Amino acid sequence: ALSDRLELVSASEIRKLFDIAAGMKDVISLGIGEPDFDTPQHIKEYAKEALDKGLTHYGPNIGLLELREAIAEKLKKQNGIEADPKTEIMVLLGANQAFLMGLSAFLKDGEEVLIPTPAFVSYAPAVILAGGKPVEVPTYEEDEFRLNVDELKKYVTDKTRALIINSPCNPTGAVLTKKDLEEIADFVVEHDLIVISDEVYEHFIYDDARHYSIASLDGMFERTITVNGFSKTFAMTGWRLGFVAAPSWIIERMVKFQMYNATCPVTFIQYAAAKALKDERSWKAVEEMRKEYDRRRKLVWKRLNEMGLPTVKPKGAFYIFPRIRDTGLTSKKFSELMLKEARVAVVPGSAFGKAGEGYVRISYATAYEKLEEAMDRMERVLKERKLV
Amino acid sequence: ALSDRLELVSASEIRKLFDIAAGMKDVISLGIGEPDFDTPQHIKEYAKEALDKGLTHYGPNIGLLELREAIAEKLKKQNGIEADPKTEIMVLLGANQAFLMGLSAFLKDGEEVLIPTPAFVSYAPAVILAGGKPVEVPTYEEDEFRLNVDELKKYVTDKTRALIINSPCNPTGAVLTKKDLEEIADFVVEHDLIVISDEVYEHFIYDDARHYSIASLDGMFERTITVNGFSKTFAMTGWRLGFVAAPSWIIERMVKFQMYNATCPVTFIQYAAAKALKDERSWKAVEEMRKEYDRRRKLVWKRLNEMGLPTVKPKGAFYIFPRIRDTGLTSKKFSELMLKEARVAVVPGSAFGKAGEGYVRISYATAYEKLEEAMDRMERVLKERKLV
Ligand SMILES: *Cc1c(COP(=O)(O)O)cnc(C)c1O
Ligand SMILES: *Cc1c(COP(=O)(O)O)cnc(C)c1O
Repeated sequence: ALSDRLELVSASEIRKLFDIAAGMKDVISLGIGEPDFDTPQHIKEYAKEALDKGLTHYGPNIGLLELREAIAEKLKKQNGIEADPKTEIMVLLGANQAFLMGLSAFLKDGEEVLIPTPAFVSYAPAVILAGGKPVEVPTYEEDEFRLNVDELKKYVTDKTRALIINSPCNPTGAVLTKKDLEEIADFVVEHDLIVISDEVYEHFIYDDARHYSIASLDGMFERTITVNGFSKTFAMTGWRLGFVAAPSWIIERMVKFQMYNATCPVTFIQYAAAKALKDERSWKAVEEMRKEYDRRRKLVWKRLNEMGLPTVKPKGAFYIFPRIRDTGLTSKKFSELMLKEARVAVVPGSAFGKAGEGYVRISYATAYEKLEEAMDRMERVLKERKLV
Repeated sequence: ALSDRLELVSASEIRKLFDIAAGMKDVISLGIGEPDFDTPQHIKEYAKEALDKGLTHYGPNIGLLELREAIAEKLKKQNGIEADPKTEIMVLLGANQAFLMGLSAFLKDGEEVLIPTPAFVSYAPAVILAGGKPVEVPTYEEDEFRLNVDELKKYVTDKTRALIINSPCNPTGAVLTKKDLEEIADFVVEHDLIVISDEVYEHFIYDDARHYSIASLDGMFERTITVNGFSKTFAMTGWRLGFVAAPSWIIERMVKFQMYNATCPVTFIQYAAAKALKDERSWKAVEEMRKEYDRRRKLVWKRLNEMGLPTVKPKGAFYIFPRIRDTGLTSKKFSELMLKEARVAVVPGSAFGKAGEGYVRISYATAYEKLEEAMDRMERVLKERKLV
């Protein structure tokens, strides 16, 4: 029963870190997994307008047609994904819902789900809740944390049914290249898996990174659940609005699940988001947020490497995953040390899976000036403790 | 696995009825399961205010503390329920989430959940999805559809772990009296069950009906999940905001579930509801809505009985459950006939359980004028077809 599955999901480390940052005040948090920016004013105005229009009643379980149609245009133009808004696109209460509900559309007892790690915290638990078995597949610092298909091959079994990829990746900042995805696509077809692609950080890419969607590749739409949303893109985490594009058989099953879950997303919020997707100011806003993230990104990368922590320059999202294993401490000891002595909160890498151990996640979705001081604080402690 | 449980849930009849009203245009729908009223303007203004204050980021999985504190006050004053906002109250994306997540905090494999019927459509599927077995407990029109402990005693087994109660009841409009609840409480305690009390229609009570909460009864809070929300009370169905009050051990397991589900409710929306609870204009609006519902309620009750369909006078919610079995037609055939010839949509009682067969649900959450016309159309065909 779900209760048994829930008991199997272990308590969150990020959770434990919050409650420990609570009794402290002088702490600069680098463990924040959301934009520090507020929602663009024009999006707020569209929401107000929707309220004035009285869009306060139930909407379809699949979401507002107008939004689904707006999503179809976005998926096609930006991601090369051709999806029917009437049957293949579903709006959700945040993209987070897509994992539990998407997996529940097909996952059977004991079936395995490959999860490249370090990975987003919701993956493994969603697999366990759906009735499956999470199988962590390590990604390496040497590959700039880009999933290597040769690693995937070590973990496949007759029970493997799905694969969850996340690019740009939380917590590494790794961006899968077109060829990475092409090889991954072949592997998925070879073992007849369903692949869930988490693309919420798509617009926050840097250097020569470019966002490709696996579902756009030849023969992939039939076996891919593309997950995305407005939380990171438009700084709308508190608005709880995400979506998926998948074959209609999967969509039908997710809407049925929704009928006995959250029912439907917020009506006036969907209206705001549909209008936002067609508003030029939305793209201007995203671009300026991307530019600021990039500025902070270069700061933390330089600082971390120069203070003595070998750190891969992330090409996407707003996280950096410095190596702390050489200090001789575990990811937890490191975080515990930084919090009490540097008054800086960083998430231990182990919270993102076994392969995360030896690292720590730092989010640069915080004021540049706070980042500057957080870096100085960490470096001082590293120097005083002779850890570097 | 969840996918297996999902396949066990049948396709919704209400769903089948919408798509069949779609290709038709002269139809008055009496199948509306939500308020026809708009959300009170001042609540809309509070939401707009929250947007201006930038309450657009993630909030706690359990919900904003300010809203939980406002709900604690509401539960104490209005329901006589003493609950700690910090650990015993959780905000959700609609009250609908409470059933799947609430049952998942404890229900084991094959464990039974007594469900009084005619019942709300989300009850049995939530039990199935949680991993248990739904056991229908009929309620009778001669009892004004008030749940009878005589019936519960016949359906309990050693496998029974929970009981779901709904007063005011959707679809019957029945309201459990204080003594009913006291007797139900005894039964729940005797069989060591957890009772989930769905009180979303609490404020729409009529005649001498008074709303009591089972969790307020002696020693009941420890084994009760009180489910409520803002969807019906304030006309906020499209806002997706409900809540539960329960023992902290249940609440803890529910927030953990949420972490891998919707994460947290809409931030600025929770701010709006917290303000609304303390605003006299909100309660003034509830009173006006209840007054209008009552006016419509008396019309439909009188019209239904006089046209030849024996109908129990509902004391709560905004639904009326006429008996149609005397016409010789099944609930589905009666709904088919009314849609085809009267151009009036009513939902077959069978969609709410076996005990619902022989009845039909009519919602009076629609304009008085539309109700008058629908009654006229229905009576015309009942007479034309010699069904009365
Ligand atoms: C933030 C995030 C999501 C989804 O967030 P929602 O707020 O639920 O839309 C999904 N995946 C990753 C890796 C994220 O960081
Ligand atoms: C409308 C309703 C609910 C909950 O609705 P939400 O919109 O999810 O808050 C719960 N129970 C019954 C019987 C209802 O009619």
